[PDB]
Amino acid sequence: VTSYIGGEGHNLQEHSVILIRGGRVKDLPGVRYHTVRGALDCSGVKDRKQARSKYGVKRPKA
Amino acid sequence: EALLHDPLFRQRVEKNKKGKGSYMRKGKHGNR
Amino acid sequence: ARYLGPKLKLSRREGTDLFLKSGVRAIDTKCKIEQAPGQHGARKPRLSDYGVQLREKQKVRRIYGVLERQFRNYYKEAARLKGNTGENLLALLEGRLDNVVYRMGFGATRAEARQLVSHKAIMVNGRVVNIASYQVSPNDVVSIREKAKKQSRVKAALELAEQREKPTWLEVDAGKMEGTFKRKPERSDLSADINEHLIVELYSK
Amino acid sequence: INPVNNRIQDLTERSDVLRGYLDYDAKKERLEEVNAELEQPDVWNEPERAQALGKERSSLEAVVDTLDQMKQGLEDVSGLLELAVEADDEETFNEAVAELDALEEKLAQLEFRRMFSGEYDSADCYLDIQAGSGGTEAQDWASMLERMYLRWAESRGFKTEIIEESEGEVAGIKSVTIKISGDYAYGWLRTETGVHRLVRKSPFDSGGRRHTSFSSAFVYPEVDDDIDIEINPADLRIDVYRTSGAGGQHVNRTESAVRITHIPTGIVTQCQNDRSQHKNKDQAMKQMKAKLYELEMQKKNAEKQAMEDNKSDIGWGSQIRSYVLDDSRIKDLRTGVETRNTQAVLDGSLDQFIEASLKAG
RNA sequence: AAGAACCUUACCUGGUCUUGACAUCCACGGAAGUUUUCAGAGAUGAGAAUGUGCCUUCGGGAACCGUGAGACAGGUGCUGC
RNA sequence: CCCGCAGAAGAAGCACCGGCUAACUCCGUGCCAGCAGCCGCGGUAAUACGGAGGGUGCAAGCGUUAAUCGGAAUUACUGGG
Ligand SMILES: [Mg+2]
Ligand SMILES: [Mg+2]
Ligand SMILES: [Mg+2]
Ligand SMILES: [Mg+2]
Ligand SMILES: [Mg+2]
Ligand SMILES: [Mg+2]
Ligand SMILES: [Mg+2]
Ligand SMILES: [Mg+2]
Ligand SMILES: [Mg+2]
Ligand SMILES: [Mg+2]
Repeated sequence: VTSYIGGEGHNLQEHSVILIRGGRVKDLPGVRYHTVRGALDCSGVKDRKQARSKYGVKRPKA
Repeated sequence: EALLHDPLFRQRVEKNKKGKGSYMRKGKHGNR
Repeated sequence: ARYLGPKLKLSRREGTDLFLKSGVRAIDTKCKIEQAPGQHGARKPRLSDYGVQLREKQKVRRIYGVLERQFRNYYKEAARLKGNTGENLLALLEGRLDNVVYRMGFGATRAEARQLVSHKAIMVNGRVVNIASYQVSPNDVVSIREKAKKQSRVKAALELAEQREKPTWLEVDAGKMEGTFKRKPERSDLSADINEHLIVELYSK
Repeated sequence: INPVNNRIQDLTERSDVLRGYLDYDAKKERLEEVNAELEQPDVWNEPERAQALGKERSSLEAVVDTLDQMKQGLEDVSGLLELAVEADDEETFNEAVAELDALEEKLAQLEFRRMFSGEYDSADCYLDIQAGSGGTEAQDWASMLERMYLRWAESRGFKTEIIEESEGEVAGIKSVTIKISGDYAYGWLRTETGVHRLVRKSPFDSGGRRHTSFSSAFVYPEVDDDIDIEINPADLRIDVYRTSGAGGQHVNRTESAVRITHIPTGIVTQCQNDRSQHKNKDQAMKQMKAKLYELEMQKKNAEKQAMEDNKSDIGWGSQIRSYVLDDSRIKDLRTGVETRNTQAVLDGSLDQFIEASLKAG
């Protein structure tokens, strides 16, 4: 299947072990799955503060 | 060519706010 | 499992005194209270249909310090019991221990009444009990243990409770530091500012 | 008070930028690494490495020593001017002018080196501009962009020759090709290749309706008549045919196009210079190889030339310009250099974007 | 546009000034104004003759010129969607 | 489970804030990034995007996804045409 990459900017490649989460976008024809940012190999987004549980960013350690 | 016939590079038409094709049911807010 | 924040900001969202900061000074004596509850609070709200029932429910929870997981569990027992489910909820919230201590004047705040209970300083029916959710049985005695005898809060709060209404379903003995829990409290006998019927409709959505 | 010293201040800060370009620290670090590897006893025992180690040496010695020549040179020119003003030696005033200029002439030597002009950047080139989609709105943008480039090179002095021009339907072309004769003509124009966005209220629809048109431009050089690697046979195809109408004073008075294709990888070139069919096919195969030549250089960039495979394909210089007419805001998407003068850059004030493209190109 | 030879003229080329052609506020000194010569396309820049009036806030206000620190001024620059 | 020993000393995060559904206006981006459950938001003046401040809802849990039922009187026997 084809899945959607959430978040702003990704770190994927020709071979990456990602984690597929259900969910339709209803904006791309045929995309009916999302990709969990911050899972197995797909890393979390960069510089994220508001909703970081979504997109797997830990916390500002400052 | 193929780097221009990509489905991105298409003539984009904007919905004008007033005039022909301007009507909105409720708009960006519906505060009542 | 507690609030642990600015006390009277909770009263500002309601617009009335919820008595959870009360000593002597009424309402800050100053700047803003019973008014704008935030930054954009000077702007009046519109109070939608859900929010009227919501702020009614939130007001009652801010009074007794009960969280939503727990308050809903009082609603389960209130609804399954006989009689008026709108009335039984305020009955079970009244029989809650920290309320009973607060109605004695043993503590000057429902938070302070938890401070005395949680730090094992109150013996209900002779037995020391540190559960703030202790539903007090009718025709029972509540008492302060000797380690809290005149320990600078009991004296200060009990003298502060002279401006109260001295609740009719109870018998406090100011000078023996021992209370007495009389009958179940009547619906008409409590605060009566609370529209209890808006609460029951909310959880029955 | 000396405005020459005001240029010495300007050249010195620019020298700090010139040092800021080349990473002057790592220049002196790497140059000593070539030094240590030549001490190795097998320099004569590794002949091919020895010519290469000297090549790595000599290429940096023309730069690092020049960087140090600009260091100790500028400090003396900083001395020779201030000594001249404070002592009033008329010849010292006259000599310091030549002392400042030669450093700029070294900055000019770094200028082509910072431009790192290699293959055919010092040579003439060809243009190739295609119209987008949506009828007349696209071809006007094909026209207005092309005729901006035509008015551009004339101010710079580059000779212009329309190799081929294919008019679309209503005031504009669908494809065009222009030969730009000039010194470093490919060097000033190479980086302009990509898609150019046009945003304007269209004059073609009643009312308004701001329309977004697209058009691309492709700049490929002159390959010195032969690359020295001929990949000619390659399913060759000739299609020479008459063109639109030769109406009155239509282009070149030729109307004799020579459509040539290169089937593998799909390369199409054409020529409309003269009636002599053998002359045009000779000239079209010249640019066919050049268009095939730019394909060979993109493959190097596709692997590890200048892409820096870090996370993914870092590049995609397709949308390199945005021309918003009704907001008078021309933005380059490769540097971020903006300009609030449409008709100036529609006349050819494109030097601000060349230096922007010189940085990343 | 109820009227482009300069002016208008906002555009082009070259020559130039930049808290400025225009306004108020600060400081210092100088009344203003009038005549005339040189370089120069002109703008300006550089000199020389000339006058110092009204009240007494008398150690200046009212006027006017020049040089600076800035606050700003200025825009016929973009958007009539 | 009781008794005794300290300075409140060791113990607060998570989603959301256009409407549905409790809760805002300022910066940065500019149909490009991105949001989404649905209606749809982003075109240089966004309450929907990305930060900040301020709130709301829950709270050692909070959200997301998967799955069943409910709203579905949209399989209606109770209860439709
Ligand atoms: Mg719990
Ligand atoms: Mg000029
Ligand atoms: Mg102004
Ligand atoms: Mg104006
Ligand atoms: Mg609301
Ligand atoms: Mg936001
Ligand atoms: Mg906050
Ligand atoms: Mg369902
Ligand atoms: Mg059913
Ligand atoms: Mg039916």
